[PDB]
Amino acid sequence: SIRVDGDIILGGLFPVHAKGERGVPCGELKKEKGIHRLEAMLYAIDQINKDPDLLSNITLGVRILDTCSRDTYALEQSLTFVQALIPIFTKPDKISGVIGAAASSVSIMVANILRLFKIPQISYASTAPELSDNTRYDFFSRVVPPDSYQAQAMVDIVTALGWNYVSTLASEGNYGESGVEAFTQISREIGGVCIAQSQKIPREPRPGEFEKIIKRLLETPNARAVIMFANEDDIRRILEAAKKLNQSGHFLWIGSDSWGSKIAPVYQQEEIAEGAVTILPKRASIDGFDRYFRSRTLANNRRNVWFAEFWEENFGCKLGSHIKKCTGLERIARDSSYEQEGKVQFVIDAVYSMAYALHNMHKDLCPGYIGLCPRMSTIDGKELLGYIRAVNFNGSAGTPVTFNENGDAPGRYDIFQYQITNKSTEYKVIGHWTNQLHLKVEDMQWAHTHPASVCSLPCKPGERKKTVKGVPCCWHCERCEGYNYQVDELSCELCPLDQRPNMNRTGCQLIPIIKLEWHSPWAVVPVFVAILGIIATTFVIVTFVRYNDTPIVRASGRELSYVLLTGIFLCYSITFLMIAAPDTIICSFRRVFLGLGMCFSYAALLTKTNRIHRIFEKFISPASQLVITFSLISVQLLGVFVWFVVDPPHIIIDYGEQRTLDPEKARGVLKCDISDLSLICSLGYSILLMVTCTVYAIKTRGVPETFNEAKPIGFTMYTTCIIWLAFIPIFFGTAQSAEKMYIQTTTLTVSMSLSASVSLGMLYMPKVYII
Amino acid sequence: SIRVDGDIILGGLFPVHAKGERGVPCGELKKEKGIHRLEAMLYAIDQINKDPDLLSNITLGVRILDTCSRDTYALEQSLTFVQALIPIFTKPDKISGVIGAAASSVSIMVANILRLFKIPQISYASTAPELSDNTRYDFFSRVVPPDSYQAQAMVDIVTALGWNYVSTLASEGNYGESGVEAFTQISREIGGVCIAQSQKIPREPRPGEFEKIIKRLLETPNARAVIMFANEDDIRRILEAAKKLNQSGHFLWIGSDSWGSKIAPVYQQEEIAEGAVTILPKRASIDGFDRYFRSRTLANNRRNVWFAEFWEENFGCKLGSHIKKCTGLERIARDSSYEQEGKVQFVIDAVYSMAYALHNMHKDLCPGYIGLCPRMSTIDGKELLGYIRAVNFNGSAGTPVTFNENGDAPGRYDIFQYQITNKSTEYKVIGHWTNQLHLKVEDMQWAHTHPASVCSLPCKPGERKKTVKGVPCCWHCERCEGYNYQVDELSCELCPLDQRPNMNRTGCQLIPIIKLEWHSPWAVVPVFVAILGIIATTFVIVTFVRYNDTPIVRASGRELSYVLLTGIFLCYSITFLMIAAPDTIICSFRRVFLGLGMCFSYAALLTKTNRIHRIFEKFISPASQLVITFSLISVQLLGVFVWFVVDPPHIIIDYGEQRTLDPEKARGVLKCDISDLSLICSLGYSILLMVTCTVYAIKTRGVPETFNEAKPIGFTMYTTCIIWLAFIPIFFGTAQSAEKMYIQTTTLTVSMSLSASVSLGMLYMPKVYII
Repeated sequence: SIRVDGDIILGGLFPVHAKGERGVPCGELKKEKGIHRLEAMLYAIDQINKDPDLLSNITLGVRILDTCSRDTYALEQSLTFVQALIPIFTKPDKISGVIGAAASSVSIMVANILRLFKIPQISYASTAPELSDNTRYDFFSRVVPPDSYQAQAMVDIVTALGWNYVSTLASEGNYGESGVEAFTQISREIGGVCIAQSQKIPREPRPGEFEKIIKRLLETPNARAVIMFANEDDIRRILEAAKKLNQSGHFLWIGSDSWGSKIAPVYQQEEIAEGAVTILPKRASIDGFDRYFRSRTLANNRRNVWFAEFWEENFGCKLGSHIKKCTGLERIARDSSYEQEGKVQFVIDAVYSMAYALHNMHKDLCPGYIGLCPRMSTIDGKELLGYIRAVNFNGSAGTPVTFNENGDAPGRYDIFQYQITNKSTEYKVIGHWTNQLHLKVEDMQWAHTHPASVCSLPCKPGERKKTVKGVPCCWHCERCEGYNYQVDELSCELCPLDQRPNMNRTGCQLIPIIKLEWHSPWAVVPVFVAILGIIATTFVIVTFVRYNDTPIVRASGRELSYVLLTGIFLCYSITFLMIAAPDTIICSFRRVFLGLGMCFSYAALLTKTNRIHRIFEKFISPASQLVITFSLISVQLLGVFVWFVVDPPHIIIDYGEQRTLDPEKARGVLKCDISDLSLICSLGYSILLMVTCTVYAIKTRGVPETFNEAKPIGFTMYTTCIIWLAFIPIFFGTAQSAEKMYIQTTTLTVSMSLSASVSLGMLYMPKVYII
Repeated sequence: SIRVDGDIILGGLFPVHAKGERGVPCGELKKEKGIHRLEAMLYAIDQINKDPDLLSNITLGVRILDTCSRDTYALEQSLTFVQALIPIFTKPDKISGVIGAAASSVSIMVANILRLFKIPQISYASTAPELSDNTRYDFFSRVVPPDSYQAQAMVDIVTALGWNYVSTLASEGNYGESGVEAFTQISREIGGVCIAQSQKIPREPRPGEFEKIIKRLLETPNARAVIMFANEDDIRRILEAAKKLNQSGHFLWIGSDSWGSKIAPVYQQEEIAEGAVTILPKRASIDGFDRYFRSRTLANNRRNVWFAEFWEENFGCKLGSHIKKCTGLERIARDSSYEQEGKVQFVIDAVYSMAYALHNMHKDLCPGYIGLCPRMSTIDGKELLGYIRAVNFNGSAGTPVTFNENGDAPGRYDIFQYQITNKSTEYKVIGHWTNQLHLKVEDMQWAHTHPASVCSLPCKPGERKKTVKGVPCCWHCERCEGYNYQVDELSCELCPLDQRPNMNRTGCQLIPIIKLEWHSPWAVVPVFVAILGIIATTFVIVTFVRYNDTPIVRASGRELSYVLLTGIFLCYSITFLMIAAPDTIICSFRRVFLGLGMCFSYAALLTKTNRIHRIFEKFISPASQLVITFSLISVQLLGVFVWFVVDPPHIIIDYGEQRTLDPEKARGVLKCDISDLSLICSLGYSILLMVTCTVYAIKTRGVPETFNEAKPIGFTMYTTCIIWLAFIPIFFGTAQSAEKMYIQTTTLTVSMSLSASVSLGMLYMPKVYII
């Protein structure tokens, strides 16, 4: 032990020597982690005791103890610490603070025993995340960052690159499992870092297991980022197996606190090490400690009680091989070489933080007094912890020191990379991590531009993306072709009527509209027939007007021929008017004229038959004109006057009409959708007028002393009966998806024309060449 | 300290003295919990050291220490325990076991320090449930049951009575809160113990808060069981406030480990204490310890180092009031009184269990050797704990001692009750709890038969019970009256057709069936008319058969009167046949006869008119008979031969018919549901036969040299036309919910009868009185 005297004595623990399996500490004196830390703590104390404005007139002393890398051995030392609480007796000293427990195993139960006695310790090389809970180590603190502040950094550098799908290797131990658990715990918080697999390697791998794990990694090829937490030999063996397995250019390694910047894990694996995101703890070097340690001799340091063994093992001298007492008076380079240990910037920080806490304590309790105080003759653990956990200052290497509520210092890492460069090896810094992510993506080279490890490639408008369940990371796209529009990016809902989905990138384009018009394959026949019919009717009217006084006319034509000719003309007017496009007016007049024409014709013939029969068994010319012009015509004139068949133009626009399935093509109609029942009622009224004339022509089939006109009346009525009987089933041939406007319209117009021709051609059109 | 020497030395801790607020233990020496336990441990040790078959040749020694009811003070003693691990030096002794830490606060951190050094302790008066986890007190054990083994008992006695709804009071401390949390944790596991409220009282109640809490308990009146966890004064004040508030006979108190059997919590509250389920720890008394403690003097016990103070405070003597050296040589009853402390049966048990564990250890490691062993010269903590936690033996008062995996002894409680008995007070045992529930419900008296605290009273068939959400304890019942049947206890689904829910306890009773039958208010008219009609027709046929040769007959009747009379008879046959119940056959023949009758009549009249007209402008009698019997009758004979109107009997059973809402009453019909369109077609055919006869009667309205029969033919046809024109809207008066079988049937039968009478009464029925 090193019993330095002081007004405020604070102790320490260091890993000097090693675990002695023989029941006694086996002589090692590692002297890299043991000596370089006692000397650093004593250097820090000597510097603090020589600063006029750090602790003022107060001085410090240190009781240093030696943990032999074991826990149970450290227990007796920890007990020795608390000896002022329980015959030339020596008054024992009261410890106010312990700096030690470098190994994380010693830290745990040393923290237990010290928290049972209210002593705030500040560890320097204990990074296990399990010491970050104020329920079993409430008095613990650490200047070194915990291992759970690195995984978060990884997440950041995972996110800032763009990756959303990674693997997670994990060695068997306390380091790898805790690191991977921390990474998974931070994963769920923000998402977007979906982990595909989670492998697990044993401490002692049985022959032939590495290939199995690597092929397990080859389950999902889309996960090309491996976030490893393993040891040097594990990294080497994984990389060698990957190289042998001929699966290069497929993996993007993500380092940890164990890959660092060493060239040892890849000696022949330089080819299969391209890409590294290894995260290493920020380092530094203390010139003052070097100037102290290199200027010590065997008669300048009696404080240290293990310095003879260090003067022996550093020079081979055994005092009492070579029995050389002095040799390297300067131990810098005379014998062997000097290499300041890495974790020498965290014991000076602990000592300085304790001193700063004590100084802050002295400035508040009893200000205005130099030296020791009646309110400061016994330090309290709770107050000292409160002052420790509120320090902010710049220490060695200009690094701020601060603690959280638990007492965990913030992390400060650097990030490296590994890639070929003109057949060589080089770990350039590609950024750092000090409370945030700092990157140098311009100085990055994945020897591919920028690779990625995203689960699902971005989707494309036209095929709907659905997010899978359990992990919002792998969206599956499914095609929803059909009669439907994409309301939003994903959902493709029903596309409204009159709006037909198209073949463009996205759209619902208007359905083309069709309708029979003047020029058409099924349009020449009725217009040709109708023009020929009006030519014939004009020829007939020319014959009748060129000779009217002639007695051949006096058999008719007094008041009947005018009406009958008007009806025959209106029938051809119907023939021309049915087929025209029913935009606004064409379909309005349709029913009115359709009635009136054949009404004139058939009512005239009916009254002619009735009057010839009655005179055979009031034929005055104006009387006959009155009884013809208003017998059945007035009925339809009143029907037109109060619209029953002629509704206001429906113009039912046929967006649907025949609902064409698989709407790659469809049709729309501009028909005037007056119901077929209107055709039924008009036809029925006309046939009702026809029935009486046909019957009364049947009855007088043979009549003497009568003109030759009486028989053709019957012949025309018979022919019209036949043509209408043939017509009506063709009307009942509608309601077929084939042609709703090509069958019915041609049928009706041809029937009308043929009836007009029969009534004309066979009745009074002949026997005119004579006149 | 008491330094007894032995081969295996095991130490102890006891509550001697009390907490000294002055920074020095204030002299109390309670001597009930301090002295009676050192003497008990030393008695146990002396007995074990005098048993030839417990530890054989090995002997035991004890180092006793004094915790002054504090934790921090106990720390120095605990450190003193471990002194063989760290100038006339004395070799120190190695402790193999610690019995102590009676106070639950000392137990915690003493367990911490001892588990840091692998020493198995066995506590005896520490019941806090927080010491039952093998993650911070892995080396702890206790012979006294934990406080979490009582709540479960309560649950059992809550369940075995039948209660499913209780309140939960909880004092402010470690006892009440832990007990209530344990009760709630056991509550969710099995359910059926739904807790209504959870109150909370402060350590120092502000004036006027007790009434507030008691009225909070009066929120839900259905929760009449109060499971209390409080302190003596809290129980007293709650009961006094309840008494004052005039809310007696409404609460069923449930005690705890703090109500016991004391008469102090209810001095004037005897009236408002009726009912108690107080659970107290099973007790006992040790005669050997009494014989030891009462036989000690001031010169018989130098072992104890606090026995002078006990000889002083137990007798007032101050040595050096009254300066009396000896006084009560026997301290049993000479001065003051003796009362063995309650927790004296749990230190002897701890010592005996440790001794048994050591004995078991000596029987397995190196058997066949008497004394100490080279394999037993250093006890191991893990093995000793394994042997401690596997002991089974009968100790003092015949109580088995055994530990769980944690090291918690099973609980053994007794249960009391408190009720008036002839104006007195008495705590009879009503059962016990030793690993199960044992009750004496026959010896229970709630001074009500057996009360209950169930949330919802049991429901009743007819009104469906629905379980509320969050707690399956308070079922709400809702009435589902209507057209629905209870498939199971709760759900009342749709009751099937033809099956009408009833007013019985539960059922769906068949709907009554109705149909017009022979006797009915709307049935006398048609049968009366029809019988009178057949009487008239018989009179007429008598007239015609009594005189046939008479020339008055020779105007008709050659081949026409027979057919016409047959038709008139069949019309009245229809009149009788329509109203009969259409069970199997009645509706089958209905259409056939309905046709045939009026067919005969009207076809006969039609052929008569046609033949009289034709002879006025082939009247051979057999020729006329042939042209009448087959003119229109053969048509219906072929129609009957190939059934078109007469379908196979439908007999559509009218389960629904008019679907009567609010089915407290309804109707069912047995109608033969031949569609009305069959009536339409029969009527249409008959009218078609009628039309020609009516027209040809119209045409010959006036005919010379013809018999007087020619005009009544026309008159009857006119009257029948009128009656049918009046009839058809009455047919179109159907499809009304009022009367589907009372309107149409009477209408049809009366129309048939009137038509028959008109054709008969006005045509050939007159002009017969002459003949």
